[PDB]
Amino acid sequence: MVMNKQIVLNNYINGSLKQSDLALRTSTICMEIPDGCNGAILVKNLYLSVNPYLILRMGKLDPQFDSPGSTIVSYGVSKVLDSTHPSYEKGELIWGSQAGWEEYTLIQNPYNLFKIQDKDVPLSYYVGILGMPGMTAYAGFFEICSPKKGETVFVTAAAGSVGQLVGQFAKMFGCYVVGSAGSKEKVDLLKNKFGFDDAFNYKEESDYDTALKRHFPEGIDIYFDNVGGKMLEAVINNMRVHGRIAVCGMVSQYSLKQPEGVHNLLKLIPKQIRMQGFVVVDYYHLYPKFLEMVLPRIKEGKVTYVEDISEGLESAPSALLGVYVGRNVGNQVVAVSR
Amino acid sequence: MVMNKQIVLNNYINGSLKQSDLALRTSTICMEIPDGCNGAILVKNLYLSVNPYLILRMGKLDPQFDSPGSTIVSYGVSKVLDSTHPSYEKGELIWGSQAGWEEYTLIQNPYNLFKIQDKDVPLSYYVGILGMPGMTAYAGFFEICSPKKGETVFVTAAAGSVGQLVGQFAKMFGCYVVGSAGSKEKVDLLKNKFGFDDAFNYKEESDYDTALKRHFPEGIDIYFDNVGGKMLEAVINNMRVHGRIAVCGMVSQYSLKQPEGVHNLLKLIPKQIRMQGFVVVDYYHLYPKFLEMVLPRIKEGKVTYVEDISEGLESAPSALLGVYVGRNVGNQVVAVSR
Repeated sequence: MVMNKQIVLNNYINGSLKQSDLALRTSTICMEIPDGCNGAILVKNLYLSVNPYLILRMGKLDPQFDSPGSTIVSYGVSKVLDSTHPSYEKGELIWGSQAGWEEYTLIQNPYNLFKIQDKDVPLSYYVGILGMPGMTAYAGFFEICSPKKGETVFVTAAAGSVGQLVGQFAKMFGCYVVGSAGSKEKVDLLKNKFGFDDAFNYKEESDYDTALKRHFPEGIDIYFDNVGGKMLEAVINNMRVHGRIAVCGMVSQYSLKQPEGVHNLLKLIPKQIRMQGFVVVDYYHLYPKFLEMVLPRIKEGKVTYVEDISEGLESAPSALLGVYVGRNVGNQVVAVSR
Repeated sequence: MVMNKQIVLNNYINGSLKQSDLALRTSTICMEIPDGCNGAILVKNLYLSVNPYLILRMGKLDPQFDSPGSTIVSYGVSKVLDSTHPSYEKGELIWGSQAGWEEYTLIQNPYNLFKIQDKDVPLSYYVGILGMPGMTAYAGFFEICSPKKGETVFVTAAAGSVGQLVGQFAKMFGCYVVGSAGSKEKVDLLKNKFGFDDAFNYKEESDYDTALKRHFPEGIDIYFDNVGGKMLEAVINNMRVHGRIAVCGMVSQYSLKQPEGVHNLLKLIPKQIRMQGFVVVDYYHLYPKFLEMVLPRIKEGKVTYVEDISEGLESAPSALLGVYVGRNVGNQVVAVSR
């Protein structure tokens, strides 16, 4: 009864991303739920997330796998238009992992949806800090890395949707932190905006190992991995005993086949390194204690966050190549309406 | 006052082990402790352990590092001859990580020594099951891997000093287990002697990935890593979600420089793999609950174990190349006296 513009994929992304791999279509959708369909909500999407984890969802690996004609689904903000789930009614705002890259989405069995409880916060922050990215940074740091007071912490891609929060949580926790991003603009931004104890550009130093003792003569305890590759090789060579590595992303391998090899895995034994891959969805029962912790540190100016707004559905393809090659800054968020 | 024959190293072992790297010397030692030396024991060694972890101690890496003229020290059985530590007196037997590759060792500050409590068990088993190897297999399985009832378990080098126990503990725990060794004799031995649900030879199959779904069509949950290398690459490709990898050794890299690379580290995120390196010394406060668990399962024939005795101090160099190239079977133990 109303037209719905979807954004679909066109092939598994092994490497060399092309904008032709995203087919923008126009479909129909009824503005209310069909008969015999209880426990479902029809929503109008608003803001969608564009974080590196979606490129991993296109891997062509074994479960939860996204990838070509199927419609793209990820996190987003959506207004309930009609509902057969008594937890929701018209006009209510929510955010969850069931938002399609479309104007109107029919969610047939919502599970991890969280109520907006809107207050005065910008609505895009339930896609950034108050959504999956902030929940990812929180879960990856305190739950995985078991941080102790006054330990060395290091964050890759600290300009991304997750890293800019890992460093802020870690210094406010009470730890030495260093960040790494891929542009002069980001480095001093990461230095001036977030209070990072230090930062640098990883392609300025053509030798990762030399640059990591330049900032960590005492070794490193905690590593939040968003890049992987041979940067992960350099970290292991500098880890203190009983160090821990929370692996959230491996962006260096999204670009090309035959990913870079890691050869110093032997070091995991003599310095007893714990390395754990993780995804945010397994740590959603801790979102309450996450939010009430972030609640005060917002309006006192204690923490901050920034985005890269790209209004409209059509752009999303151009905004996805922005995070794929690293041209984006902060959090890539696309607006479909309002 | 009595001659003491030491065995020392000659160079860091990056690769290509040569027996010339072990210099057999003859030194002197007083048969009693010198004056002004409280809290020390002088011991006569008996049986020494020769497990793959000692080759790692020769790495040339950063702490606890063994390596060339310095005398080799590892686990062993020793009789207290004289003592200034009131916890020990003459004639008492113990075992710990402070046994030198010599006939008589002067231990100046014993810490992790454990009393023999001898009973009737063979004295070599406080170097095998009742010593570091059994404590390593126990700590690496139940503490690191958090095994649940009826999960898929896989053990590399299941003929080694540790793997032959990991599989026995795991099936008696209540789990499906598969082993991997490097000789026809070992495979059927591993099959007939230990009740392994299956086993194979890793160099019989010239493609590790193909052989691992041949035995695990359901995936793998737990991997006890004693080899590393590209066998670890194949395991990660077959791990179930939330799988865990306890890394005890990486023997494939002891042989050659430029160790084999692991490229599928990306898989750690979508299936949430926990990989942890570990050493036994950090889990010695659980040796009591280890021993009282093994206590019954010994003389009922429920568990077994085998060695590769090589009597005398002089051999130890020839016995060390046996585990370096894999020619040994079971547990390599050298006897220096009795």
